[PDB]
This record gives sequence, structure tokens and C-alpha cells, in this order.
Amino acid sequence: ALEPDQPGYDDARLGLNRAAESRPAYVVEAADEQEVAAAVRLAAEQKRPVGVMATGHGPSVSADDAVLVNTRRMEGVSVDAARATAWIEAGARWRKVLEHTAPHGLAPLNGSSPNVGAVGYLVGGGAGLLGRRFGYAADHVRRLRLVTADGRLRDVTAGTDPDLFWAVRGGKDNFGLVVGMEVDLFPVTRLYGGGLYFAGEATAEVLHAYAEWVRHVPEEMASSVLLVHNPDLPDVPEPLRGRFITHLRIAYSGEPADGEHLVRPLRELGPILLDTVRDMPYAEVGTIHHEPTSMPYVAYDRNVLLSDLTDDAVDIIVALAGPDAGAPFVTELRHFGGAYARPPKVPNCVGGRDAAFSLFTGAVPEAEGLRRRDDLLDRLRPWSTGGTNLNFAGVEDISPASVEAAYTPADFARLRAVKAQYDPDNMFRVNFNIPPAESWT
Amino acid sequence: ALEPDQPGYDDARLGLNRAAESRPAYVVEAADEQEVAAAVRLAAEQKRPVGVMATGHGPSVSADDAVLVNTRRMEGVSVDAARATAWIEAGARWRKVLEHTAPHGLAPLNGSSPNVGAVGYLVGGGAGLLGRRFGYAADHVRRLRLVTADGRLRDVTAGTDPDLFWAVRGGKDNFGLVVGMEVDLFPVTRLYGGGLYFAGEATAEVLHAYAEWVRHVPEEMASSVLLVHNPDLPDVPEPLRGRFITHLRIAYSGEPADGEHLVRPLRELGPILLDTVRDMPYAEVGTIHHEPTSMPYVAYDRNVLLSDLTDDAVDIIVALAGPDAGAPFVTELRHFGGAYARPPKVPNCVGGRDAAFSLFTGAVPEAEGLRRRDDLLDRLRPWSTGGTNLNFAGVEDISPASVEAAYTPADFARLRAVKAQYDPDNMFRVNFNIPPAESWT
Ligand SMILES: *Cc1cc2c(cc1C)nc1c(=O)[nH]c(=O)nc-1n2C[C@H](O)[C@H](O)[C@H](O)COP(=O)(O)OP(=O)(O)OC[C@H]1O[C@@H](n2cnc3c(N)ncnc32)[C@H](O)[C@@H]1O
Ligand SMILES: *Cc1cc2c(cc1C)nc1c(=O)[nH]c(=O)nc-1n2C[C@H](O)[C@H](O)[C@H](O)COP(=O)(O)OP(=O)(O)OC[C@H]1O[C@@H](n2cnc3c(N)ncnc32)[C@H](O)[C@@H]1O
Repeated sequence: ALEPDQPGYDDARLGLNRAAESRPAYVVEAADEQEVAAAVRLAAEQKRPVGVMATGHGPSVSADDAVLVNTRRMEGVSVDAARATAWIEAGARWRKVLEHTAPHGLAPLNGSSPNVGAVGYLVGGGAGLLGRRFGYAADHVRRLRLVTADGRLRDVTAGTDPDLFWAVRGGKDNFGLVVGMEVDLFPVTRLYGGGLYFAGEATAEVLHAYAEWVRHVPEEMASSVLLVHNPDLPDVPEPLRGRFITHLRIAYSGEPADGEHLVRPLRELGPILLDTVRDMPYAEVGTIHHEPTSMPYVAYDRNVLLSDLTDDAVDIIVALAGPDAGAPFVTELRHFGGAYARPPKVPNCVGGRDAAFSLFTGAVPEAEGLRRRDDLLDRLRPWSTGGTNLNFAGVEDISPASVEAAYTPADFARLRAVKAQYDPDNMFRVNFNIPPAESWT
Repeated sequence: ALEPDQPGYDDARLGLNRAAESRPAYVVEAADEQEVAAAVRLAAEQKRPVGVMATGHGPSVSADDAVLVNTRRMEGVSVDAARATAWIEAGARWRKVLEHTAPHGLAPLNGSSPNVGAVGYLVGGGAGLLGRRFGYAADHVRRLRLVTADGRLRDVTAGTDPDLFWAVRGGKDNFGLVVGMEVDLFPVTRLYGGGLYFAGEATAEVLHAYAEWVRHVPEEMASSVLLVHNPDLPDVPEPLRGRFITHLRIAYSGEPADGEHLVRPLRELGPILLDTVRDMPYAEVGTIHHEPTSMPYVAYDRNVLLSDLTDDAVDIIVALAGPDAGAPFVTELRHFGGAYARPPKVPNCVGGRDAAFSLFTGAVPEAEGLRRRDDLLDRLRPWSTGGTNLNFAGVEDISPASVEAAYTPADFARLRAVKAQYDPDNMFRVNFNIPPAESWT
């Protein structure tokens, strides 16, 4: 339990995304599950809130005055090739999970970025490059080991505590900290994917075709569109530097033949500054988004879920987020539907299953820039479900009403009840917080 | 000691490049140095030859009737950040070395392909993407642990056995099997590199400019040119498929500013089908050549060293290896000079230091194809040093005269003497073999 101004406090308290500028009263760099339970026990004695950080990818509330458990040293993974499952400790990032599953020819339902904490991602739902085919990562869990608000370790399956197994798979840490989880693995060894990086002048054309194209693709095709002003930086090749880029991401988990057939029409649009679409070992999946996770940064994230992508919706995005807009934020359009739209084998509380698309924005916190982001998301409200994707929400989305928007009204009702039952003092509240039901007080 | 038709013989006997179709009398999958010494002791009892394989990247002679030591399980690496050195076990591939050195911001002098066995590469010399700046990997060794032909383990430094330290660093396994080595590490954290992938019609223009360009670059710029008929395969992006490609590889180990300045003129040539030149973590270095090492293959490798690349030399390469040639082999032109051309701090036997370029060919063994390869290398003999790069030699280069061409005449004289002294029965002869001096009998 490091305290402020002790050696390595800052090390253990600060994550990748610093937008929640937070100062925990103590930080425990847990080495194992016992240290996690001990940290939680301590906090319960001191009537203190408890938060958990594996990477700092997903900030929400300030950890001021809280105990923060840093799980980054708990990076254990083990694979059961026979049963096609992996055991993943609290702090294991997907890159490490992939190291272990690839030798067997197995893939988890990981996301766009290998740097991301597998557990935090999963308990938000977890929308990746196999998701349109298989669903949310939270829909494919065998069991959980959990530190509950009394500081007890508990093994949990759909069998032993339905309520808790349901709530944790989409509820983040609101019901306890996950020390390890057992996930189903899938026989995926290769992807046909990469990017079509179009010049700015093509943005309207591309987004219009994309809106149509997505209506015909199978569930094996995950795809998204990034719109970004790229700086003149050496970290990207010369065709992408210092200009507006519309980047179409492909991730087809079937045969390259099929993928290429689907993709080929998109090439008739242009000009294409760079084309990386290719057959790759699934291990290389993190090259499709190639998201920078080396330096810490501050970013204000916000997203809305779209019931549909229409011409007029496209035109708003072109106008407020395309080349001439001069928007100082990145915009990403991610395709959902498919398996995401169908109820999971084993129920969970993951919301937004009716969404066709996620529309995401990432912004340096600066008032002119945040205004334009606001204007863009407001102008899309008519094509919006009212929902937000929880894993793509940011530090501005911390109020109870903002968190409610991540769940269906019924799921949230039930979640409030379960929360009262498993976290009566609302100890896990350094998070996208589900408040205890008022009826349970 | 697996024998033929025992479970896992084929596993342990066959490597990546199968061009030496070899059947060892026994294969020892050594777990540690003691098993290696025991294997060598056994062979010395039985008057049998001994070969060593970590990956099968570098075949030469058939292992028929030999004992083969497979070192692939000896993959240990440890790094001394303070002293900037790594300890590398026999079988460790560069990818694993890189895993350990990158967290400290250190780089070994590895080569184009992370799949390659660090030790085998180094004892051939070892020409990589930092070589023009720092020299051969064999020029930066602190010590070796070696199993000599009596089966004894021996720690060797420039201090304790000058003759042996000299000979092993360029002599491959001719003087004993290396169980571990201690290499100097360099403070390189990033490269500016990648490819300019030009269409076939530009090949003459590019090779002519390259010939000139290389005369002005600093030692921080490693570069090469691949000429290849790419099949219509899904493993490469659509611009590179089913056509002739001239691929210019850049690897600048200075500041991106400097790299870009150097590279920019090359873009004035064209058309460029794809441009990947960018600032990257040095860990990603294996993306510059992106050589396929997943499937085994058969390949007949041959190279000649060039004293200079002239217009007429270029025109022969264009004519016999460029788009209209219909050559069924790959051709690679690699730039040497720089630190390679200067004597190493601590002497070694690595030859070809006077070469400006390596010209390499890789061929499926088929007589029409091998004829054209022969014709190309013969037609370049006037611009040739007479030498060959040992690490780039193949199964056709196994005769004493072919191996002599890898060393200066004096070095080879001395090498024959040392060989008689350390391997009097020529036990290590499943290799590019240095025969014992006749004067020592
Ligand atoms: C940064 C980022 C995030 C990201 C992404 C790409 C990047 C560059 N791509 C995603 C994608 O393709 N699909 C997706 O669904 N999400 C994606 N994300 C977001 C990511 O899922 C979330 O940010 C998630 O929170 C990441 O978890 P991580 O553990 O890495 O992050 P954290 O800040 O350290 O923790 C955030 C919250 O996660 C919950 N959490 C963390 N550990 C636990 C444990 N052990 N038990 C229970 N809950 C846990 C907490 O709520 C914590 O506050
Ligand atoms: C396949 C390949 C090779 C390669 C390369 C790229 C690819 C795809 N790029 C290279 C590069 O950029 N620069 C360079 O200098 N060489 C490059 N190579 C060639 C490589 O250096 C050689 O092929 C080398 O022989 C590789 O060694 P490896 O150990 O991987 O290969 P092997 O077939 O299993 O062994 C070949 C011979 O190496 C000597 N050897 C191997 N292990 C030992 C030990 N422990 N002690 C002593 N000698 C050893 C033997 O002579 C063995 O026969």
C-alpha cells in the first residue's frame, strides 16, 4: 500500500489515459489474488471506495481518497487446448493472452488493441474483430474468480450465483474485482484484414458506399471507419502524413477468397493512399487498428449508438467530422449487428444490442474542440438509440444518467437491485458506477 | 537420442529449409549444455560426424549417418542492462532475444528475420539492419561457452584462447558447438524503415538511382533491393499481387528527420505501389523484410560479392533478373561497406570485408531455373570479388573450394591450421566445412 509522495506511488497510480487526474489515498500493486482481497478488506474497514486499474485504458471517476488496486503484475495466462478455454489473471493484457492461444490455433474475443486489459474489456462487454461473428467477449465466459465487497474470494459460474455471473459480465467492477476468468476460445488462426486508407477528397463517397456495403456483408466481416486529421509525423508512412484520412478497417475471419470478393468493390472508390488488406496470422490482429499505446495521453471519449446509418446521418458526419470540418477530435464508425444483436447463450447485462453502429469520438479536452464534438453527437441524436457503448464511454459519462444509457431500462433496474445486494455501501464506485437501488436503500 | 522411425525423429531432424534432405543416425533434442556435451562425447566414441540445428535456416551438407544436435529447446536469454550485454543460449532465435532487450531500450545486431537462430547467424558473421553502422554481429562478442570435439565444455574469451575466439566468430560450428554466447548490446530503440514497393516498369530506373544513392548515404542507413515475381496470393496486399516487384528496404538507425531526407529523392522515381517507410520501435525490425518462415520449403541459395555496382552490372541484373527476364528465383541486392569494411575491435575470421554489395539468389531446385541463376551469377563475375557471404550460401556451396571463397586466402590458411588443432578428425563437418590443414594431416 503505497501512499502519496512514497517511492513508486506515481508509477502505480497513473495509467495510459490520464483524463481522470486521480490521487488514490493508497495504491496496492497486488502480486496475487490474496493481496487483492486484503486491499479490499482494508478499504471496507476504512469505509473507503475501491477502484481497480490494469492499464488505465478506461478511466471514468477520479480515484481521489480511494484505495486503488493496480493489477498489472498479475499477468498470468494458461490455456486448455483440449477444452478450448484460457484462464486469465486480473491484469493480463490481450497481447499476452494471444501469445498463449496462438500456438494452439485459438483466438479469444479480444479487441482492437493488444495493450488493453483483457478483464476490464470483458466485464464491459468487449467488442472486437471477431464480435460480429461470435458476439461480446462477455457472452463466452465459463467462470470467474471474484473478490467481493466483504473481501472474500469467490468462484462464480452461471450455476453457483446466476445474479452475480449475469451482472459482472457487463457490469465492470460494480459487483467485485475479478482476479481471474475462464473464457471460451475459438478456432481462428487467420484473418483477412488491414486498411484501405483513402484520401480526404473521397470521404463522402466512401462513407456513402460503406453505409450500403455493410447491409450485405456476413457476420464474418468486422469493419469500421476512422476519420482523422493525421499530423506530419514520422510514425506513419509518407502517403498518410499531414492530411485528412478516411481509414476503412477490414477484419474478415473467413477464407481470404470470400474476404477479397467482399472488399473488391470498395477499391473502385478512391484514391487509396495505402492498402494493407491481406491474409495474416490472427496474432497480428492488432495491426488493423494499430492504436498508439506507448506514451500516456489525456483523452475525452464519447460515443452514441446508431439505430441506422442513413444518407443524412452520413452527410452530418461528413460535414461535422470530414475533411473540411476542421474537427479537432477523431471519429470512428464501428459496425455492430450480427451476433451482437442476438441474446447470449448465457444471459448477461450487456446493453446496446439493438445498435447498428457505434459512433465514437476522442478529444483533447479543449472547449472549442469539445463544443464541436457535442454539436456532432447532438446532430446525430435523431439516428441514435439513446444508448452508449460502455467500453467506449469516457470521463464525461460518469453521472448516473450517463451510465444508465449503457444498459436497457430493465437490465439497469435489475442491476441496481443486484448492486444493493452485493455492494450495499457502494464501495465499487471508482468506475462507471451503477448506484444501489433506492428501494433497497 | 531419437533414431529413424522412432516417435518424433522427423520432428527433430527436419528444419525450415529442407534442401539438404538429411537423415541423421541419431537426433538429440538437447535440453541443456550437458546433453550437448554428452551428444558430442557419444559421437566421438562412435567416430561419427556431428551437426547442429537450431532452425534449419542455413542447411549445407546432408546429415546422413551423423549425430544431429537440435538446440531448439535451449532458448534461454538474459540481459545485463548495466553492462549492455545479453547471454544467449544455443537455440535462441532473435525474436526471443528482442523480447528481452527491447524493454531496456537495447538492440543486438540481429538480421532481417526474427525466426533465425541467433548463434548460427553470429558464428557466420551476421549481417543485419544495424550492420553498416556497427559491423558484423561476430565483431561484438564478449565470450562463448563451447562444446569442443572432445565433448568438454569450455568458456572462451579473446583472453583465454585467442585462436579459438577468432575462429568461432566466422567459422560456424567448425571448431565446436556454441551452447551460449555473450554479446554486446547497442542503445537503439527505433528505426526509420520499411519499404518502397515499386512497380516492375520502374526497376531499371530504381536500380540505377540506387547504385548512385548508396554512394552518399551514411553508415546509419542499411538498405537493400529485392526483385521478385509476386504470385497472386492473399498474404500480400492487392497492389503487390501477381506482378513483378522491386522492393527497396530502408533501415535508418538515426533520427527520422535524417532518414526522410535521405529517402525523399527515391520517391521521385515511381510508381510506388505501397510505401511503409516509417518510424517504428526497433522490436518491429522484422517487418522490413517480412520473410515467410511459417511453412518449410526447399531453396537453393547462392550469392556473389560485388566490388562495385556499375551501370553495366545494373543492366545485367535488369536483363537477367528484372521484369522481362522471367527469372524463376528471387534476387536481392544488399549494401555492405561502412563498419563491415573496417577491421573489428577484436580480430575474427569473417571474410568479404572488401565487398560493396551482396548479390543473393534463391531458387526452387529446377534445372531451367538453376541455369538462369548460374547465367546471372556468371555474367556478374567481372564485378565480383570472387568472394561469397557465408551466411547467404546454400546447399550447392559445400565443396572445399566454395567454402574457401567465403574467407580471405590468409584467413583460410590460418583457419585450416586451427581446425586441425581443435577438430583433428573433422567431426564438425555437417556444415560449410573448413577441412583440416594437410600440413597437420
Ligand atoms: C485504450 C483503448 C481501449 C479500448 C480499445 C482500444 C484502446 C487503445 N479498443 C476497444 C475495442 O476494440 N473494443 C472494446 O470493447 N473496448 C475497447 N477499448 C476499451 C476497453 O475495453 C475499456 O477501456 C476497458 O475498461 C479496458 O480495461 P482495462 O483494465 O484495460 O482498463 P483500466 O483503465 O485499467 O480499467 C478500467 C475499468 O475496467 C474495470 N476493470 C479493470 N480491471 C478489472 C478487474 N480485475 N475486475 C473488474 N473490473 C475491472 C473497472 O471498471 C476499471 O475502472
Ligand atoms: C532463413 C533465413 C536466413 C537468414 C536470413 C533470413 C532468413 C529468412 N537473414 C539473414 C540476414 O539478414 N543476415 C545474415 O547474416 N544471415 C541471414 N540469414 C542466414 C543465417 O544467418 C544462417 O542461415 C545461419 O546459419 C542461421 O543459423 P540457424 O541456427 O538459424 O540455422 P540452422 O540451419 O539451424 O544452423 C545452420 C548452421 O549454423 C551453425 N550453428 C547453428 N547452431 C550452432 C551452434 N549452437 N554452435 C555453432 N554453430 C551453430 C552450424 O554451422 C549449422 O549447420
